[PDB]
Amino acid sequence: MRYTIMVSATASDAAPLQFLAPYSGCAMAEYFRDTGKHGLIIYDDLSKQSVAYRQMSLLLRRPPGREAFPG
Amino acid sequence: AGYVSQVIGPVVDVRFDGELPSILSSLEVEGHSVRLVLEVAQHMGDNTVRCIAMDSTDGLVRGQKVVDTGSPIKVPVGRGTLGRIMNVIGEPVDEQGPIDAADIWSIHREAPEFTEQSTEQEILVTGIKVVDLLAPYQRGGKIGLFGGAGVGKTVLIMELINNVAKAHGGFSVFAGVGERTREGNDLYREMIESGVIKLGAERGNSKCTLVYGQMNEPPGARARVALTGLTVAEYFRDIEGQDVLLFVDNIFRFTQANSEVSALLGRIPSAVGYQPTLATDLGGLQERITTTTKGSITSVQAVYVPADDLTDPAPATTFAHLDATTVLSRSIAELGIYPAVDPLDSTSRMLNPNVIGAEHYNVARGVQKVLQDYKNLQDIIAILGMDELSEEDKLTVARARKIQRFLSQPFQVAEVFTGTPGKYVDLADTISGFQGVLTGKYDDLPEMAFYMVGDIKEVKEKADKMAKDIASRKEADNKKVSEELKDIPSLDKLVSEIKEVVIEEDDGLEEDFKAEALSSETVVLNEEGKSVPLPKKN
Repeated sequence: MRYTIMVSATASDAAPLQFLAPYSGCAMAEYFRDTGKHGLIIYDDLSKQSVAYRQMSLLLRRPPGREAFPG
Repeated sequence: AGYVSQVIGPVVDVRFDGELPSILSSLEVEGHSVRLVLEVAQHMGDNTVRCIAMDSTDGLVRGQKVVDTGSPIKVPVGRGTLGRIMNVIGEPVDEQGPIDAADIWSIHREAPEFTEQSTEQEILVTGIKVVDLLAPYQRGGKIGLFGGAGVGKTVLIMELINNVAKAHGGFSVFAGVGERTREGNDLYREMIESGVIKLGAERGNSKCTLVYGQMNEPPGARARVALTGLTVAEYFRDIEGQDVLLFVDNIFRFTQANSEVSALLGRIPSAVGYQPTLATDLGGLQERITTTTKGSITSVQAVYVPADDLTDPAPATTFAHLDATTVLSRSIAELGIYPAVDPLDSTSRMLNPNVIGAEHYNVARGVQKVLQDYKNLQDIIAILGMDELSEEDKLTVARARKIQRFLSQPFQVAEVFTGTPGKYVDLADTISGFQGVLTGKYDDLPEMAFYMVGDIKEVKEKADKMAKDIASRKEADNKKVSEELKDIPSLDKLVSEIKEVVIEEDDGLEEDFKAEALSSETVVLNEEGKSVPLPKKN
């Protein structure tokens, strides 16, 4: 933990908050990339992010594509 | 003159109180962190057009001013774009200044009309032996490239760029449609070292324009970046009058991006899930790649087959346009054969004797027969034995193995890191060189004499040198020198070899750091627009 950040958008969190957590974890990890150091980002279940984003899009009545996912 | 009405993801509706822009016109959003270009997709009614954005729409406000450019996306074309990297809307992303535009052309264009078409059908000579014999390239054709990683696809791309520029005098455009930026940077830097892209004052001696739409670009930007590659190649065809190569890197990602912009525009998806306009989204692009009376565009476009399913509608619609396939294989690549064109899997529509002639046709038809009969007996050799079968079946094995070697060729763009010079092999020298191996004028020569050579005048000059080599191995001798204390130290003497590595307990983690104080109060904007704390009760 002296080298690790943990961004945690768990199951009870809102689907907007699980959609934005890989992006907000990446921005925290992009700090080390942009200042010359090296980063290791792990998006554990990126397939669970896309399910959270499909939830927001079908509820915003955006037109669904394959497996009801957005364009 | 128009203002932003709706922002739904990458799809912007803007509203014009005057005259509407035409469909496919380009709109620029006034006042935004990046230059945002919208392309008009439809006229919705009630003075609204629906647009697909070429960049991110985050930070876009309803009522933002939107200027109609009066035209589609206009990109710089000409010789000044050679050796430059350009994005979909024509901006330089290679960080080398502005693009010297000979003209600025609309990227939307009808295909050349029926009278402008060439009724003739002829070979684009490539200087690659396995491509000019077994799967010839039609001038003005579309060629599917079934490569991958490590089969030498990029050095085959740069060799097509090299030989078409050197022999036929035509330039190349590389349209990278939805490419990874790590791989698009790899192609840029390998084109710089191999000489097909030059930087600086000798920029004009470059042979290839790179038109890049990366994966992180929105689906509208990737769907139009192959038409930006068309438009650069159409200037060389119609104004310069050249035989242009166009590389649409992954034509499947063109399909995939156009399928996303139909899904975002609310269109009902077709069979398996592509856009309803799949055959006219492809056919609009593929029909501008043709031969006119001025010059030609030949397209070598990489084909991905989804789920290894050739009957999927994205390859099946693509293969209706394709005039040749070049399949690059790993099995051919691990035999040291470069280029790794599979001599049996690679097909051409140009390979029939009414268009290449019967003396070319029977050579390629005979060469493929020899290689086919050799590779269906490879569960006869390993099961039974090599010297088991007949002498004629061994005559094919000796003839096929020095044909399978002779399809190799050293490349002129690869010589800066391989040492072996490049060999442009002419068409008549390819046919006449393979007549002889087919009949048996070279059955006495070794198989590795037929390896990485130009033509049959160089197979004799390789068997001469290797055969003599046995005359020049009695020059010196070969045994052991000073078993393991010649210059092999002790292991504890090698621990004191090791150089100083300074390890800091400090991380150096506050180099140039702002360290803003963030307060956990909720800050909102009141009705003046003034930043204020959030009011207390609902």
